[PDB]
Amino acid sequence: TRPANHRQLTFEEIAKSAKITVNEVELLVMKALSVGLVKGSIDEVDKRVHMTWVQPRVLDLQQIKGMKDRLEFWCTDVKSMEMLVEHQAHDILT
Amino acid sequence: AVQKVVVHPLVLLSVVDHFNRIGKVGNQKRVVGVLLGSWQKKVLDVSNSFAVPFDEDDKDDSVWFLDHDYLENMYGMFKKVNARERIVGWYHTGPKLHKNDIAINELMKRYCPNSVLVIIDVKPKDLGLPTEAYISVEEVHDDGTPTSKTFEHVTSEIGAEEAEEVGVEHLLRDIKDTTVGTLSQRITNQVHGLKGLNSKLLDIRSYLEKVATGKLPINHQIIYQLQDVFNLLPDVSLQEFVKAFYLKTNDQMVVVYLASLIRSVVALHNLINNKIANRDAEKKEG
Amino acid sequence: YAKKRGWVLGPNNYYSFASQQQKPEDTTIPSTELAKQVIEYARQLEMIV
Repeated sequence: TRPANHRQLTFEEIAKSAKITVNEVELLVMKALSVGLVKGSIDEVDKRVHMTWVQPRVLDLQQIKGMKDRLEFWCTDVKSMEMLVEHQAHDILT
Repeated sequence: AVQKVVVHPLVLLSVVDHFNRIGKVGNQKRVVGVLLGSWQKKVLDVSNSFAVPFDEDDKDDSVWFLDHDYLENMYGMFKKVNARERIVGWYHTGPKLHKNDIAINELMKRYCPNSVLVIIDVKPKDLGLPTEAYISVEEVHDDGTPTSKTFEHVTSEIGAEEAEEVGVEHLLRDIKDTTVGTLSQRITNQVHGLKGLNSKLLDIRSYLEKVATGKLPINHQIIYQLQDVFNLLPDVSLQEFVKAFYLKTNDQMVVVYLASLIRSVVALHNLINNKIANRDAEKKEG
Repeated sequence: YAKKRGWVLGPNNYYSFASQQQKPEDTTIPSTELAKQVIEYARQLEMIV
């Protein structure tokens, strides 16, 4: 759900969404990582479970839409930022 | 696996000449010849190539002809003249490879263990690297394909040799070139690199809008695989990554600083050196 | 002091506040202009003076 902005979710949302006790979420996530559908990690001093990898899933038209939004939003930045290079050096690289 | 190949500059010209040979038709006559290479390593070497008669209609691309007789005789001549050389694959001048192109490889996989294709581009409008080659495989899918067969992209490069670098690079005198141009080839490199980035993005968005709406197959081919491309997308500006830059950038800035420091003094020597000789030769001249 | 300034004296004292930002350091903002500085560096160093 969250676009990897703060994906180091704490135990509580896991215990609520899966509605399992707090002392079992570790054993559940270690099983999921043992399977290999995710490549997160585990902290205990804060009991935050960091997320790194998610298996690629199926999506649909609207996901294609926002995806095209990211694609354009990044491509335009790439091109313009190269325009900054050429602008900064016209007769310098020959 | 072969995993890469080294093609010499002779070929990619020994194809252009033959595309020029039957190039009078103009409309369409796909040039197909024989590729010749070396059983070098996992990596493979490509040195020689030659042509062979080939035609094909417009509709129902299943009607194409490779003279096995011509192939046998002419390769007999090229073995008599070079046993060091040998057949390795084949090529075609198609700017974009055709659906028919798999039947050709599938035909001549009996001469070579795998007659690798070679796509060349007479008019590479892209200013990147043309003349890329593929090698077919089977990738039978969960869908239930009896034989999911499709070519494979294999990285390649341009071969080199002492003599051919001599003759070619003597021919490069027709145009100017800055290959020793200090800190210029790099700038050109990032330029052409970003150009390739923008081209690829414009292509993938062309495909993506087409599939998104109206008319295109919505297969699970890439649709999530390219999503995983989005998965990486490193969030540059964050907490400790700042310490990644400022703890090294100033390091290299220090070295550059010292370099400018000595460069200034070295430039300063010649001022004394010539200001001595000028006036000392002048006062003695008068 | 209660109107010109803060320190709202209700419970027997004036009362402070943070008076500080959240440390918004990008440090990649200069990632463009500094590259411009380097481009000037090799620019003048490469120019036939």
